[PDB]
Amino acid sequence: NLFQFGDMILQKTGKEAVHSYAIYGCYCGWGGQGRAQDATDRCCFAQDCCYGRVNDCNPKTATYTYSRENGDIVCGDDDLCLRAVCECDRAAAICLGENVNTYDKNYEYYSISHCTEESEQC
Amino acid sequence: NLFQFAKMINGKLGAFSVWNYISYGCYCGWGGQGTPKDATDRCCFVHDCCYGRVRGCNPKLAIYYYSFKKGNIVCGKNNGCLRDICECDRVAANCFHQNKNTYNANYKFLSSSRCRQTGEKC
Repeated sequence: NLFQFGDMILQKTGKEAVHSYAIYGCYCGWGGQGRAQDATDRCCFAQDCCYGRVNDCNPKTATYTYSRENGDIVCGDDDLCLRAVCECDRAAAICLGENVNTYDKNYEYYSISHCTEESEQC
Repeated sequence: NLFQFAKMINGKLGAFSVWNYISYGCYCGWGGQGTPKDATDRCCFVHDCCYGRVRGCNPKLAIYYYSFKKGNIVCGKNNGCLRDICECDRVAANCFHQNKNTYNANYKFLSSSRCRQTGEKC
């Protein structure tokens, strides 16, 4: 669920998702159209496509089992919906952390007045 | 998609309105666990249930068609999953507008510890 994805983001990036990634770019925040603006935004587009493959799992409210042990994110579900949602979040938090040095605050709250380029395709 | 949902919210409640719904209660924007905290949160919970019933398309990425006619949101020209997604958004934006009077700024940016697991069903 998104509370759990927020915990993964905190662990890999040190940021609180509701004040940063939740409003970023065309794909991390409230966009879903336009071009992904940078590497961070491209991580979020890949996560959006990931959620798109497990739509029936209702990724927003799917509370899965995961643990951070030894600095790693490990998804423990056997249940394929829960596990896949967790792997989508895990991969996105890893990607975001790999690109935190290009995080640009100009893309916070940017979606509503930009993001009209031809959209990325999953 | 979320870009369009944001425009419905802003067009119904007033500019900047969508930033109030980024993280509110247990279900608005972020979260996804627990009992809805009030009527606005309940609108968001119903919106997730609505999105959960959509099949074949990704609610964050699907671009539907809508317009404002004399200030009211009107979904139109939508087929299949696009129709359902637009309607989910239309109803939620209207529900936020209906319950704007009781929006409680102390429910913004809740942590998962405020939204304990309950039996809340769609």
